[PDB]
Amino acid sequence: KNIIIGAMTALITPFKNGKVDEQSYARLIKRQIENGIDAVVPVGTTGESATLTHEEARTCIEIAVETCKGTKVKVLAGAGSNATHEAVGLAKFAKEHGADGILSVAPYYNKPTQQGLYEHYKAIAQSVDIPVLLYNVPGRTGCEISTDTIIKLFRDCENIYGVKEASGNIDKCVDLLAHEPRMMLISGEDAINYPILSNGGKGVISVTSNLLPDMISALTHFALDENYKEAKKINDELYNINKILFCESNPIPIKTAMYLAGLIESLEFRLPLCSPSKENFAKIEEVMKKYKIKGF
Amino acid sequence: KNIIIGAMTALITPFKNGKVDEQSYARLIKRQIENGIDAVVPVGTTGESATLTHEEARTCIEIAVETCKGTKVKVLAGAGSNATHEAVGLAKFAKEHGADGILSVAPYYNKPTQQGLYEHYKAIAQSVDIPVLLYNVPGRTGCEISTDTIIKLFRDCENIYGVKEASGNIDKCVDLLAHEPRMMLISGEDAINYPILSNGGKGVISVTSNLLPDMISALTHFALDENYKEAKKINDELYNINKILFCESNPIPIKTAMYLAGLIESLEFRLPLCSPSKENFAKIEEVMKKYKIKGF
Ligand SMILES: [Mg+2]
Repeated sequence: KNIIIGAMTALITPFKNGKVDEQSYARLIKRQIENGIDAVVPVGTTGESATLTHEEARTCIEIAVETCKGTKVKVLAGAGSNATHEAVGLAKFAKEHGADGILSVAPYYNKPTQQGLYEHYKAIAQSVDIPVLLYNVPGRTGCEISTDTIIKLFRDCENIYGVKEASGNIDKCVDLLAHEPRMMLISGEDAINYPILSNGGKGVISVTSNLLPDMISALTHFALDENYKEAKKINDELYNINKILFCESNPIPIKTAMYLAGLIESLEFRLPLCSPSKENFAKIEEVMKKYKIKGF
Repeated sequence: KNIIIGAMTALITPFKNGKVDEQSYARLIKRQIENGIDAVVPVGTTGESATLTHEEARTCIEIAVETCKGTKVKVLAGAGSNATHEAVGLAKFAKEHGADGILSVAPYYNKPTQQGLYEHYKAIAQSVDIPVLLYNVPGRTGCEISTDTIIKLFRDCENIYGVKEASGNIDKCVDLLAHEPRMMLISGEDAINYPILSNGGKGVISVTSNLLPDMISALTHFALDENYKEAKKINDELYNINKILFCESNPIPIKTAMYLAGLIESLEFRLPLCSPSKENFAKIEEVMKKYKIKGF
């Protein structure tokens, strides 16, 4: 199977006067490349994909593909939907803008059954010939892709090579790799990056990496090189920021942190997303001070 | 405040050969009118709003508005989105198509904060001049509209007149009506229709009403007349069908039941929604036998 693994960043989408800041998006991705990141994830949840137009999502994918041209860094484009016909179209459009693969979230709100999840992802996998990484985050979607459904999709469709697990369920990650050790388990939960990698996970799709790409990159590569003492040391050190980056719902804290570090020019969200409370604002600012934040 | 209350039906959307069966859709709405239903809800979650096109969603609202002209039945159109710019647009389009009000689900998947939820609904309420009913279903959206957020929205915005509670939280229903008794609490959970109405709820937006509109109609109006002994008797008798209609995710059981009762001609869903398991198919068939199902 063709795979996209390693240290990956769920890119924020900076806004300036209500429009997508193309420069800063481009300058932010080059910062990730410069700090050891293996792949970038445009227009995901951390990129506020719910409030982007198809034209804005297509510009962000094109910016990601062009900024990582001539480098080993891949583009794992977010192309998911709770409607299978749309998810197929988003998959085809991401392949056409030059993405090396797609991260397609489980259908949200309409809560499909396991049978429906299988047919949903099977239709996506047979629509394109590029890798497809499953994304299971039940707290946001209301749905859970069972391990049996994940394993069946991995074995029955060739483009599906693994799953992004943001469920806070290390038991399920053992279940996945004990019954299907060839799949690519990817961490979607920054605080438990090392425990997932220590069980055989082959990468992370991080929110923290937006602010500290060098540390998340080093963590992933330490663990993949079986240097668990250094991977756990970085994981322990990132715990405070990994948690505080979820004081409010992602990407509200991480965008606030990028603004506080001067990495973006505006602290603008699109509704229903909003700036955090003064209380959480001070908490993010105070937690950032204990970390060395790389510039441009 | 202008309100839309009473027995209301979350309409299913019948499909035939992958297209919206417009004739059958109109004949299902007229069946609801003839059985005492006070309002119809097009393009809701039970209508598979996630997999409908905007042109298809506009056809369903127009069919509902046209079928309810010359009658007392109002059209509470589904017009929600996890993007406020879209939810505002859907609100404006539903009123322009003749809808008496809109049912606006809480933003799903992207999990806005309470502050974000307030601005989301405030932006929707100030966009149209028709009543707006909040919709809180945390199991599907991943977010919860707090009691304080609902009460603030009810008092600060005039189109907002209440909330459709699908929370399994009779404590919260006491919380809402004890601190703000002027709002219109609507039951979004069929099995607990009577307890919500008996505490001061003024209506239901029902899934069972698709199959048994006369019993949901009689239940609600018995309760509104404080004939609680008869309202509870219908609620107790409906408990078996109210639960079995959620053995799988709504609207999979209700569409299965409508097909089994011959009220819709084809049992078609749009992916990721699918036909139910053969076991649950038999269970739905077995529960229907003990109820008197009205025809056309
Ligand atoms: Mg359900």
